[PDB]
Amino acid sequence: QLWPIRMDRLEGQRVCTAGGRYIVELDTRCRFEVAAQGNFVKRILIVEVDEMVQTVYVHRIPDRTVRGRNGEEELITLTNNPFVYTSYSQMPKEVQNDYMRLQKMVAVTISGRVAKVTFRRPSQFPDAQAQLMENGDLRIKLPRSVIVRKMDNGEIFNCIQKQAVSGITLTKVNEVYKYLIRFEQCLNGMDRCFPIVFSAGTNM
Amino acid sequence: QLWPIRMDRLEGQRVCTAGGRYIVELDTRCRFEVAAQGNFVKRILIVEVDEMVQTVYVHRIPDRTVRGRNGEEELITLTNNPFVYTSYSQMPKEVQNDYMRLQKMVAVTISGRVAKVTFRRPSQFPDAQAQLMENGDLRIKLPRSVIVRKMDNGEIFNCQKQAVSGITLTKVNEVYKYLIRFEQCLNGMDRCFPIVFSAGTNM
Ligand SMILES: [Mg+2]
Ligand SMILES: [Mg+2]
Ligand SMILES: [Mg+2]
Repeated sequence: QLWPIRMDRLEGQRVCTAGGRYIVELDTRCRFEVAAQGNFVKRILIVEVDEMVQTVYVHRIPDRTVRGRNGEEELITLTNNPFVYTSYSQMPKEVQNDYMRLQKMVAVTISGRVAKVTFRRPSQFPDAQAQLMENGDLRIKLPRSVIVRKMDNGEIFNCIQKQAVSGITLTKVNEVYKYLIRFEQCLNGMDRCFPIVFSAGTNM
Repeated sequence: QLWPIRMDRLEGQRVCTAGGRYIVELDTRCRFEVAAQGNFVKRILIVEVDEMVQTVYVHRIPDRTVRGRNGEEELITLTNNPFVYTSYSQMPKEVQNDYMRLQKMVAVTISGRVAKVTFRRPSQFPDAQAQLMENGDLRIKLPRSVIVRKMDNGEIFNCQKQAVSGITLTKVNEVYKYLIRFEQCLNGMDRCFPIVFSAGTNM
């Protein structure tokens, strides 16, 4: 789902690219300080979620007023007259593009770095730990190598971009992936936890 | 539920009392070598479960031929003509009594010693580990003391015996709820235990 943006367990998280700065301020608020041509900030997107309703604040900054900032630097001061959007289609396409860049950075890149469930010594690999990331990706930490299963396209490759391999181990990744997805979706039936580290089976 | 007897994760568990020897041979088979007057074995119950069907074999051993054996000793050889029961009501009351003694020993005493879910550093006690036992009992291992919540009567006590409460009694029930909801939630697992875990934000 593209709306609202999911920021659960993603607080404190930042990313800096050539396109600007992406900051998840709270589990209910993230930010996109868009860097423009000439490295000045002309637009700041604020995305805030109250339970199930989401508000997107689009601040417009006059040119040559504020420069694109690096990661741990202070948040740029916001304007007092931002455009306000309460639903996706209300946003114009030119603003919608900047919104896509932010939610992608949060749901794909950032969520891919954050471990949600980690399983130590599965019966599938009693010699390592299997990590299911926030974006659904599976990461199996081996000595000096990582077996990666991408949630988006189902691809499988071993790493040090990297690649690749397959054969016998590729069959092995799917049950632990299924186990953990089964563990997560089942643990998604938890009452209104994550992140979790566990061991199961033997011995033990 | 008294039938069938639940023996999951209880293989290997044995108990020796004055009433006889109680042995869980497999997760689908348990055993009660009943001690008789004169410390001889006159009756052996075998309880076996195939998925959901349970068969109870009641062996009758002639008096004064075989003595009650101690723990980890060889299983007494069975007879070739045991009474066979496929349901609870089929059993006569004297066999039913011996059956109750076995299922109690397995579901209460033995199950109370086996940890099923253990949670390290819950937010309610980030300094200990909480264990949910097979019989539903909660055991919280503290430094030099154990907080016990009995599943049957809801009683709460520390550690001889001895009992406490007041402040701290409030702390035990949510973790119990947390773990029971964790257990019952993990009961929706596909066709795991036992499990040790840490959760949240101390890690
Ligand atoms: Mg370990
Ligand atoms: Mg620890
Ligand atoms: Mg501990």
